[PDB]
Amino acid sequence: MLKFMLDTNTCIFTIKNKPEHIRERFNLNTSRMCISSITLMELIYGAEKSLAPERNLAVVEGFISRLEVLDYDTQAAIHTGQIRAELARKGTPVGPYDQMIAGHAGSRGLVVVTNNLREFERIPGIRIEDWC
Amino acid sequence: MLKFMLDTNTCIFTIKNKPEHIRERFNLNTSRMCISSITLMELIYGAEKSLAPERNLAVVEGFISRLEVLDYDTQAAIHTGQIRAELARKGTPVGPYDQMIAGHAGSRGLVVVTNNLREFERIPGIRIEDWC
Amino acid sequence: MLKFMLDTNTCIFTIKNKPEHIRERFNLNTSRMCISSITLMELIYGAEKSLAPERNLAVVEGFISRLEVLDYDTQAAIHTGQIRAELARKGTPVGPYDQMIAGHAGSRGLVVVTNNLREFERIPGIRIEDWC
Amino acid sequence: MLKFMLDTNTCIFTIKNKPEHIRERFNLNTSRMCISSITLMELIYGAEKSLAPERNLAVVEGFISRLEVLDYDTQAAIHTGQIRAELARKGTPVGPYDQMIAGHAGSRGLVVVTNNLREFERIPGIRIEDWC
Amino acid sequence: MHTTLFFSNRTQAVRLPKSISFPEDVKHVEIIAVGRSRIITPVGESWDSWFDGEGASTDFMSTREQPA
Amino acid sequence: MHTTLFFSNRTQAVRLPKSISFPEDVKHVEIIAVGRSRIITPVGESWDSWFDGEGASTDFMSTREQPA
Amino acid sequence: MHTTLFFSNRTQAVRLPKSISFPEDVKHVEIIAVGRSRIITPVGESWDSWFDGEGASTDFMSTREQPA
Amino acid sequence: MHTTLFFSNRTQAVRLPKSISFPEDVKHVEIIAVGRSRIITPVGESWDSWFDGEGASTDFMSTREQPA
DNA sequence: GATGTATATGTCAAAGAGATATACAGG
DNA sequence: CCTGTATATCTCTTTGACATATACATC
Repeated sequence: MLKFMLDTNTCIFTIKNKPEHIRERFNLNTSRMCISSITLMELIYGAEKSLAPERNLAVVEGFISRLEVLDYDTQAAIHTGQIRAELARKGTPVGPYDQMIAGHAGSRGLVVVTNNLREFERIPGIRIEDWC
Repeated sequence: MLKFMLDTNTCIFTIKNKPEHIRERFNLNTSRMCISSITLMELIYGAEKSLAPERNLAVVEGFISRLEVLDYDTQAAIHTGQIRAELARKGTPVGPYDQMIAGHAGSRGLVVVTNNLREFERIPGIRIEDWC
Repeated sequence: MLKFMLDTNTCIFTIKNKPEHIRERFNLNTSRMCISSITLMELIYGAEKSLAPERNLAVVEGFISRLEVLDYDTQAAIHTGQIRAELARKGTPVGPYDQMIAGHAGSRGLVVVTNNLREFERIPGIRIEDWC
Repeated sequence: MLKFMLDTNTCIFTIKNKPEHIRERFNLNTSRMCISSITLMELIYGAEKSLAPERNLAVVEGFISRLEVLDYDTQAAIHTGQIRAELARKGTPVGPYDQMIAGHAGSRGLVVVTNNLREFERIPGIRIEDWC
Repeated sequence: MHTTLFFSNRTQAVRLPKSISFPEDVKHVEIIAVGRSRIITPVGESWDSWFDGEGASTDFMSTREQPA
Repeated sequence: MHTTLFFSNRTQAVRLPKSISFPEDVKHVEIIAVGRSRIITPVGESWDSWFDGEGASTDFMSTREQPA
Repeated sequence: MHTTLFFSNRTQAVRLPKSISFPEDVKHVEIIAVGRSRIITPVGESWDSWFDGEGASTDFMSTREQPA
Repeated sequence: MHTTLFFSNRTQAVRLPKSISFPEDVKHVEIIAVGRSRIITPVGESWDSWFDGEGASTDFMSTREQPA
């Protein structure tokens, strides 16, 4: 029972702004959301290089504590490593973390929920949705 | 009891050259060797994009088979989001894939086995070995 | 280990016409390929309603024995019932067996190898390859 | 020790009506009742395509989690495709989901419990009941 | 409320506060996961929480649309 | 599933079967009473809490990238 | 992985651990020597054996009649 | 060749034909599941069957297209 | 002494893994 | 007869599930 996979962009936006049209779904789709451990590796980096690393760390650990964090595992790697070769066959480059996100979200049948709908366009056999 | 995370560079180098000094090493250290699932994706990418995707996915797949592929888990994403930030607090550059392998070994107490030593030194708290 | 999930239509064609290029592909990707038990149902049906069912029931056993036949489990259901709602919105459904073989592959990120491209391209989050 | 495998009409009815006798029966037969995944697909479809998808998926979750979701495996395939054929010999047609249920319940000697009994009787050698 | 989990030599168990402990006509029980929760019911009553709780929607699967 | 009831020196308890156990770290849970049953959940429950808990820093990840 | 050799009436034998044990009582497998190693596989391997085989099936599934 | 599988007291084994038996009486072996295959191997030589098998294509990974 | 907490050992059975035995082929 | 084909048994040790110990901890 798992349905959505927040892109790193989404988590940043939600951490920074704490919107009200964000709080919308989180309450509805609680116990269906999660993030790739990759997205966690980005968040920790950003808190750690920030001027308030213990406040910014402290908000994150609350953020991900209310999600589930899925481990980048062997199926997620194979899948990324296939779709990464497709993007090469057709010249479309995507950043290395967001395709690892892509190759994870794909391997399990989840909808990556991002706000960068304009280059989450192309990654073969993806299922985006735009909570912003 | 695992000790050795082979990097992507060693993997690739062994796949291409199947050297003899590696082959005795691989035989002694059989039940202590792994790779990060980050590496596996690269191996997989490299075969699919190659001029023989079926031939090279098999060679990988027997190479994979004889060791353990560790999932890039949370402890791995916390430890690389910390190794990645203080890396910027000192201005030394290492690849987004190379940070993750260094960090993942770092998160579990394993020594990275690489042949790009010079690029792994500047990584805080790391252990390093060369098997080529 | 798996990548390709063989659609019914593709299997039917390979049974009736037993081509040569397919044999080549088949021999490259042995142990990469699979079918849904949805399909295995549909084959057994045809053999049984045919003339000389002993003849064909025989030939399929050799077919499916040389494949992997993947069970239509929880995640495969869930992912299929989702894709089944999205095409309800679009007003464009697909055949009910085709909707299941889709989401099965889709719940594990496999690529559907079919030959009715035009009907399967409208399935959300699909990857397609065509061998006929 | 599973003995019952409820039909989609059975499950739909229980959800919309939550009658009382049906709750006593549910409570007495617990761990002796299951559903085919094929009915799980129809159940999350109905929830998704509803005008309350997250509320409805949260009733469906409380429902599957108290009983069992038997996989529609390969032994269940043959049974469906056999009785799918012999119904063609006899010219009486039956729904695909209702016929893929039926072929699951028999393959594991189980009681179909439904409320469209006149629909199901045409199915050769299936043991049925009603609980509504 | 609030309580602890703990290990009794090899089994991970929760402690039951005295207020909401289980009555004397309840002496061993059933247990079921729904999401990150677990529900604990006495025997014969696992569906009682589900029947009493959240309902479906009114529109929910009026039709069914099985491809006739 | 089936599980058990038992006394830890005075406190009543239940043993979670291992298949539906909680992570070994997790020590604190929220017990609540529905009809004759109980529910158990880990403690970081509400998405209300986190929106009404704290705030990020002004500059936190005003940038994010590596080689796109 | 690790496993062990053993004699069953002067006949030598290997124990497949349950991790990588074979699904059915598929009773027949094809053994070979590679070097000082041994490779074991079920009997229905080669996809040519099925291509060089029976089943003209000329009437078989002129249609599939899925209920679209 | 062609051998059989069989169950002992809850353990799945293969019967090794006397021709291809393992030299020396001997101690323990390693095993790995590749595909639907099982390779068996004397301890300390698990990797041999892979070095002496087919090699990767010259084009395999000339480049390793990692970013920065 | 009601109420929680911790850990210290107990038995008990099933199961993966080993260890032998000793039946009956059927060329 | 000798491989094979089966069967039996017997050790172990692990581990999940079931029970009793109080160390005491405080308020």
